[PDB]
Amino acid sequence: MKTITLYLDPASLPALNQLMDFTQNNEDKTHPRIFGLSRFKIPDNIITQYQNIHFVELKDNRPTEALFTILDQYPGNIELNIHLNIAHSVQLIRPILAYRFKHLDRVSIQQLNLYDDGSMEYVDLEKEENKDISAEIKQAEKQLSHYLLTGKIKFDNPTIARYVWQSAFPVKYHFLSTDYFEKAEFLQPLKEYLAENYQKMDWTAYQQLTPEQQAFYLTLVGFNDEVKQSLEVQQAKFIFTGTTTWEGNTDVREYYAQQQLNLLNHFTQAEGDLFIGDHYKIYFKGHPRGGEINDYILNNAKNITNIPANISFEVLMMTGLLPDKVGGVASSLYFSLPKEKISHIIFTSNNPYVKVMRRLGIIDESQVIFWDSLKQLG
Ligand SMILES: CC(=O)N[C@@H]1[C@@H](O)[C@@H](F)[C@@](OP(=O)(O)OC[C@H]2O[C@@H](n3ccc(N)nc3=O)[C@H](O)[C@@H]2O)(C(=O)O)O[C@H]1[C@H](O)[C@H](O)CO
Repeated sequence: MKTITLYLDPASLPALNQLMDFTQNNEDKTHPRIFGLSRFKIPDNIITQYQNIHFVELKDNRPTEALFTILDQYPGNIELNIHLNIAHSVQLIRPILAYRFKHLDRVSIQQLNLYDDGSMEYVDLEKEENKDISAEIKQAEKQLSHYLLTGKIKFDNPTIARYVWQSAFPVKYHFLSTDYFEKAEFLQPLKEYLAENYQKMDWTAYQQLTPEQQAFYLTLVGFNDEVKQSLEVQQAKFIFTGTTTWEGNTDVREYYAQQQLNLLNHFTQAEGDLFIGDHYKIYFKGHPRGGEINDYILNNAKNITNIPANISFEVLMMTGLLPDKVGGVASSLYFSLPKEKISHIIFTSNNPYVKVMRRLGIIDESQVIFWDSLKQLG
């Protein structure tokens, strides 16, 4: 009798897509919505415009028990419209399925919309190169049935399991690279299975919105006039892109900071192996979770312009503000960049990430550079 919409993501790229869906549907002010986005905070003056709007924390890649308190407020027949991170889909839906068990008479799942975490899904798929993919799919379907019927998780192939939701629900997949599913010949049985249930992430969606909706969207993603003006400068531009480590430990985080600064110097100094030229204006776009690694760059480099780390690179493409050249450590941002704009991509210290980028033609056949092979300058 009533639809409720849920938006869930611990990372960056699925949340960016989901905030576009919310913008497209923003005229309806009373439609029930539940936001679980770890990296995005919806501004207060947008929140006040809406009724039946809710928020939930994620812990260990799943909504917390606070979800159940929200759902208890809707005592009629309810249908759930769910948006999810692909790599983390099994854990993110876990508490939703548990609630459904308790209220079988009134709670149903209407549909799923799923979006890539990023490079993770592709590096993971590359590791499956030698397997019988057709057989893997049939087994994953069986094991998904057990999850839906019992509530217990056990998959022989956690990677392939991410792609079999259509056997239970109406679904739509949104991929960072549809080309990968064409070019990886071993994956043909998966492409065939998915049929009409997938599309590429649509980076032209912003252009189709009204002026009012475009402003609404830029507010959601943290884009502001000051950043816009810094990129409208009349000079050739280079953006240095940063990385992070999910290692908590001090020793590794400090090493990443040191090697990343040395890498910057190889682009910007005359004696550097990757010298771009004296005529470029230099920018820094740190990783959203770089933390102290980002601070090390700003503290120890000179003549560099910061772009706030929380702003997703892809927003620059949407707004038509891409620079001449882009360089740094391998990132998901490089998957949707025009090839003319790539300077050098460096890998961290046969490598599956290297293989993925080679298949897609993002890098060529020449020997790749790992950052521990670079001379310590100065
Ligand atoms: C293989 C693997 O594990 N890939 C994951 C990936 O699926 C995803 F979890 C993420 O993707 P990652 O490639 O870092 O980049 C994801 C998105 O973050 C924004 N971005 C990133 C870097 C930057 N300098 N400016 C930006 O704006 C862009 O919107 C981009 O599309 C992530 O944390 O979201 O982190 C990586 C790695 O764990 C990480 O790179 C550390 O090695």
